[PDB]
Amino acid sequence: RHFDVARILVDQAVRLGVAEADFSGLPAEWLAINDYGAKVQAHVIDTY
Amino acid sequence: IERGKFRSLTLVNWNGFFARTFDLDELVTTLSGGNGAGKSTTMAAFVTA
Amino acid sequence: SSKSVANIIRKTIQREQNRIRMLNQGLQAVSFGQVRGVRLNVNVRESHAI
Ligand SMILES: Nc1ncnc2c1ncn2[C@@H]1O[C@H](COP(=O)(O)OP(=O)(O)OP(=O)(O)O)[C@@H](O)[C@H]1O
Ligand SMILES: [Mg+2]
Repeated sequence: RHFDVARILVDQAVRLGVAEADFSGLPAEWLAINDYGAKVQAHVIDTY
Repeated sequence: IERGKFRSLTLVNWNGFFARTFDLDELVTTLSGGNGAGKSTTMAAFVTA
Repeated sequence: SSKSVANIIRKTIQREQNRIRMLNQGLQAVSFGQVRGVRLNVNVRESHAI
């Protein structure tokens, strides 16, 4: 079920403000969010 | 052997994209978003490049 | 005859402009993507007004 959760969570998270680092020109890293090899690429959401 | 691969796609100062890099997958990359999200714009980026 | 023609065209254009402009208010700000409203623009063409 993990995937069907991740998507939904992201859908809920991106409506809440933006990430200021996205204008810095510095790409974000692919942080692992579990075992088995799942990864996420997103800057911290700062400006609400 | 060892087919070359497109690793990344960068958009700079475009409508909705000041500076955005997508890491192209080795097999499948899937853009997803509501109407007007700007996916056709990304494929436009790829082709025009 | 030419004057009468021009007059009848002007009257018909004015009537149709009024009808369409009244009709335009029959729309209520549809929400589609980044499109927030749809409207019909009717304007007499200067190239034809001359
Ligand atoms: N040449 C242009 N001039 C003005 N606005 C544009 C132009 N091209 C795209 N847009 C706007 O940019 C936004 C993204 O358009 P685009 O077609 O890339 O979206 P999309 O998410 O890929 O679309 P869809 O999923 O419906 O195929 C929309 O508001 C569109 O109106
Ligand atoms: Mg599109």
